[PDB]
Amino acid sequence: GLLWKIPWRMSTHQKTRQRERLRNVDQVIKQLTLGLHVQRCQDKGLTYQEAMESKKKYKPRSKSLRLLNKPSVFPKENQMSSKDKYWTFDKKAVGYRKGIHKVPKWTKISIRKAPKFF
Amino acid sequence: VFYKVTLSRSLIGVPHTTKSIVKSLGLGKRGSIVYKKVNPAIAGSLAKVKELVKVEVTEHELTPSQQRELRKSNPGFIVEKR
Amino acid sequence: SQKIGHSGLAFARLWHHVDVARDKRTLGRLASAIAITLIGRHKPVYHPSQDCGDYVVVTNCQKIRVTGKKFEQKTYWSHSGRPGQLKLQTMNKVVADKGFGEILKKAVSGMLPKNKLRKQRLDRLKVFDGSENPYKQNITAFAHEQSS
Amino acid sequence: VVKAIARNSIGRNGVGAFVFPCRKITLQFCNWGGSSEGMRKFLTSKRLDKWGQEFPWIQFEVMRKSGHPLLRAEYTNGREKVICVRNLNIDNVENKLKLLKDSDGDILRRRTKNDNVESLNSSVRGIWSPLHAAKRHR
Amino acid sequence: TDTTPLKLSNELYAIFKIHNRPYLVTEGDRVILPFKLKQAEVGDILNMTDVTTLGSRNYKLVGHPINTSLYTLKATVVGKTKRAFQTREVTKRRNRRVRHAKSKGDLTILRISELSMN
RNA sequence: AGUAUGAAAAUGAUUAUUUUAUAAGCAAUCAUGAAUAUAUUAUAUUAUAUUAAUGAUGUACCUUUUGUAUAAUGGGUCAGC
RNA sequence: AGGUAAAUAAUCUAAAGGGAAACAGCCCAGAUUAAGAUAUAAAGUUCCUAAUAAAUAAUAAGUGAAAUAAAUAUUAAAAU
RNA sequence: UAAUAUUUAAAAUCAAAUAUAUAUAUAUUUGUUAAUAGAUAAUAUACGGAUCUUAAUAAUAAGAAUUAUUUAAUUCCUUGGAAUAUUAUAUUUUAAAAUAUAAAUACUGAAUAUCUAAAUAUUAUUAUUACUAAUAAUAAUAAUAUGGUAAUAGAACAUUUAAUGAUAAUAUAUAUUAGUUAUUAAUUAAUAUAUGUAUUAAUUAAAUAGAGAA
Ligand SMILES: [Mg+2]
Ligand SMILES: [Mg+2]
Ligand SMILES: [Mg+2]
Ligand SMILES: [Mg+2]
Ligand SMILES: [Mg+2]
Ligand SMILES: [Mg+2]
Ligand SMILES: [Mg+2]
Ligand SMILES: [Mg+2]
Ligand SMILES: [Mg+2]
Ligand SMILES: [Mg+2]
Ligand SMILES: [Mg+2]
Ligand SMILES: [Mg+2]
Ligand SMILES: [Mg+2]
Ligand SMILES: [Mg+2]
Ligand SMILES: [Mg+2]
Ligand SMILES: [Mg+2]
Ligand SMILES: [Mg+2]
Ligand SMILES: [Mg+2]
Ligand SMILES: [Mg+2]
Repeated sequence: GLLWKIPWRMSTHQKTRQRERLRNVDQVIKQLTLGLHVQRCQDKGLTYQEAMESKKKYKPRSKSLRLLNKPSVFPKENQMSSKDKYWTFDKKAVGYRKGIHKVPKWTKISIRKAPKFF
Repeated sequence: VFYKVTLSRSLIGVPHTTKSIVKSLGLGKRGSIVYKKVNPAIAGSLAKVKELVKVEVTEHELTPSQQRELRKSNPGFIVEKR
Repeated sequence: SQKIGHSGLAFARLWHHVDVARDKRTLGRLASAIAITLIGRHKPVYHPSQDCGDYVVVTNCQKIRVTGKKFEQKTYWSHSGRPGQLKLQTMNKVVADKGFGEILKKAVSGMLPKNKLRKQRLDRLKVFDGSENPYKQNITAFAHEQSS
Repeated sequence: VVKAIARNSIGRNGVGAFVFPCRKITLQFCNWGGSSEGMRKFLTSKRLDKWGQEFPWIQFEVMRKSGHPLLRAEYTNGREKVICVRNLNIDNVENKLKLLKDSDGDILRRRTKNDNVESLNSSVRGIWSPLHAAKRHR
Repeated sequence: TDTTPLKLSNELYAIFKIHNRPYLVTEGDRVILPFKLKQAEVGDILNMTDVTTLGSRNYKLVGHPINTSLYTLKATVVGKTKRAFQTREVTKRRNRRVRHAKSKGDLTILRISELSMN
């Protein structure tokens, strides 16, 4: 019909970009957590520097942040597998897999955890 | 403590809920920088749009004027009137 | 300021020489390299609105390096306007007919920018299967290089 | 033998002294004519005096003519800008005057991308040569 | 930094940067800045406090703002005039209305009066 | 279908300047040599104007459409209405 | 089925710009006007064509190099 | 270690890494085949094209432009530092060796963002000018906003007529060319043609008030 010339693989450059994006997302989360921790420290009664130093850093309480922190639910880039950085689970593909770059707004969308065996 | 939150990706193409969230966050345009007090709610909000946003924790916030001043380039000259 | 001065030497066409016997670049790479020279992209005075490229003499083109089975299998094509008159010739066949020089030339042509200047640039490139050629005298040569 | 071929020197306005580019400004107006109201006001308002005080190297003529009001300005190079200040008010007229003063007389002209400097000095370093390059080509 | 061979030469060029825009000049040149200056008026003089590189035919001093002690490079403002007026015509491909986008940007003209070693 | 006047355009011939006989496509825009013309401050290493070297960019306009370079509608050009 | 009917989101409609060779709807990004120094997005970096250097493996078919063609067969390689 | 019959797996198992008490245990995370054939139609080969797979002897020199996993020299500790190596340069010493320096921020890439100026509107601060001065006009500073069909809203200009109306052949009107003012307009200069000269400037009132689209 109408030619949408989009390849089934990604170029190395694309892959690298994807990786970078993933890393950035992780970093954002990390930063958020750090901020929360330092706020907690300040509330308790410490300085900024002191808070930064502290061995026992506080985990976040809010559900979403906690979930993000868990690597079971939301892996970090170094943890993540090759097969999940550049492919998603498609319920109706051959091999039940599909290049992430096919997913509508893949540059914004985050999607790490494919199914366990698929 | 304060978050320095930047909109690093355009809202164009992003679902309207997410757009709304971003608007609430006080982020008007791409590349726009906001300094938000750190409380859990704000953090939660940021989490939702994490893929659009670049964040970093800082000691103190900055008023827009201050930010502008910081931005300004060095005019490599000193005028003398005669 | 910088552009002001005697600019005659800049826009002088140098003759370069490449001995394909003594060059280990494979065909395509070599062609690409030559293309740049022809265009004149190597010189800082280049501007796209100007043919300012140098002359390239290729010699010993018989010893050019081609990889894989391309000598046998790589097919050059030519079509008249007339349907059914598609000529498809293998590289070896072409070589037998015209020479390795032709091969090289084709590659260079392909490389080059597709505009008026192209043909001139192509013609600047002078290729010879063996060693001997009529340009031996005019290749650029310095006085300090004369130890040999 | 050495023979001289004639030439002349080129003036560089700012290198030694600096002559001020604008020389005369003629405020032209009309008593009758609503278009010339702002100009009239300007003429009235001691602003002109102030301007004169500020910039004594440039002279202000004040003509009376029946048409629209003008600010014809005369520059060192010879050229003359002329701005018709039809229906403007005092402040706008003043702004126009300022603009006129600021400009050198030179004609307007399209600049290309990044054409900044304009010299008549031979390059300090030479023009590149293929034979005198640090790196030979191949 | 031994700055004798710059001192001794007669021809000398400088690469000063106004707002990070580099301009490469000798004495007597006219630099056309693509903006309107408010600090300087006509007839004023600017001492350049950012000069990336001073150079003779064969030697060149360099550095991120090299000391004002070493050189004297001062430009006088000659003109504040605009570059010629243009009406680029903006429109789509089956829409009769047009948006005339006018353009008459402003220029400041300098003259490099002094360019010497100190 | 009044009388004067008429350097309004389309259209024809001719002359000048310039470009053009190895080059391919809305004929423009931007870059950019060269040639010519004018200029009573070109002092010039000058400024403007004209001009299809050369390079890059560039699917006419309207209508109607989910959508038009479309091989969908409409228009030979200009002047008046 | 470039089919049809609704659901959710985006874009197009009414959106120019960069990429996808060319491209309404894809990937990024929303043109007030310039200017062009600094960050860059998606995409790329032998030449055409703006920009590249590395590391470890595998491939010898031009497979492949921006639109992956199936069962199956042959040959090899690992693991038990 | 040969032959032997399956399987193409990190679930289990092993290895490595991260988080919890911590030289261990617990929990999580990652790591398991490749070629060839099968293969195919009609204007013309069809990765967009050139073309790309490397080699001693020799290059101040090429070594994938494919596929998979990565990096921004390589290794360790926690963006940094160190070491190692490489390249380049300088100086000394006998084409080498020693010392010091630099490079390691890959780069391109939009009309994106910033910077750099300009315009407009709004919000908040000003400064100057002039007797709803709590205003207006202009200029600053900070911020936000300025794609757009159907459509809504606001503001201007050209043309012609009516009311009021100086002026003048050195004037005017129209035309051509070159200037000027952020420029559908007007104005300046030169030139040509009228004309004893504006329904002229400006404010109102109105319109047979603007045409590449029938
Ligand atoms: Mg397509
Ligand atoms: Mg349409
Ligand atoms: Mg149109
Ligand atoms: Mg189209
Ligand atoms: Mg017709
Ligand atoms: Mg349908
Ligand atoms: Mg419609
Ligand atoms: Mg578009
Ligand atoms: Mg929209
Ligand atoms: Mg916009
Ligand atoms: Mg192939
Ligand atoms: Mg294919
Ligand atoms: Mg075919
Ligand atoms: Mg390709
Ligand atoms: Mg912008
Ligand atoms: Mg608008
Ligand atoms: Mg009508
Ligand atoms: Mg008409
Ligand atoms: Mg029209």
